[PDB]
Amino acid sequence: RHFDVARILVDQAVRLGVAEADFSGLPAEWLAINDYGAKVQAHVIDTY
Amino acid sequence: IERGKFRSLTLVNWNGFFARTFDLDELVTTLSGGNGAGKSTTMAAFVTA
Amino acid sequence: SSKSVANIIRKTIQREQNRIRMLNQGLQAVSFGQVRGVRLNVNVRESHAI
Ligand SMILES: Nc1ncnc2c1ncn2[C@@H]1O[C@H](COP(=O)(O)OP(=O)(O)OP(=O)(O)O)[C@@H](O)[C@H]1O
Ligand SMILES: [Mg+2]
Repeated sequence: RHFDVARILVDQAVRLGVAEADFSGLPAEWLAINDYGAKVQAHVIDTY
Repeated sequence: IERGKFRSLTLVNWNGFFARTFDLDELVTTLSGGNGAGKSTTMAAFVTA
Repeated sequence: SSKSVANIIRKTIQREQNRIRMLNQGLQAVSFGQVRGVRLNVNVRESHAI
């Protein structure tokens, strides 16, 4: 079920403000969010 | 052997994209978003490049 | 005859402009993507007004 959760969570998270680092020109890293090899690429959401 | 691969796609100062890099997958990359999200714009980026 | 023609065209254009402009208010700000409203623009063409 993990995937069907991740998507939904992201859908809920991106409506809440933006990430200021996205204008810095510095790409974000692919942080692992579990075992088995799942990864996420997103800057911290700062400006609400 | 060892087919070359497109690793990344960068958009700079475009409508909705000041500076955005997508890491192209080795097999499948899937853009997803509501109407007007700007996916056709990304494929436009790829082709025009 | 030419004057009468021009007059009848002007009257018909004015009537149709009024009808369409009244009709335009029959729309209520549809929400589609980044499109927030749809409207019909009717304007007499200067190239034809001359
Ligand atoms: N040449 C242009 N001039 C003005 N606005 C544009 C132009 N091209 C795209 N847009 C706007 O940019 C936004 C993204 O358009 P685009 O077609 O890339 O979206 P999309 O998410 O890929 O679309 P869809 O999923 O419906 O195929 C929309 O508001 C569109 O109106
Ligand atoms: Mg599109």
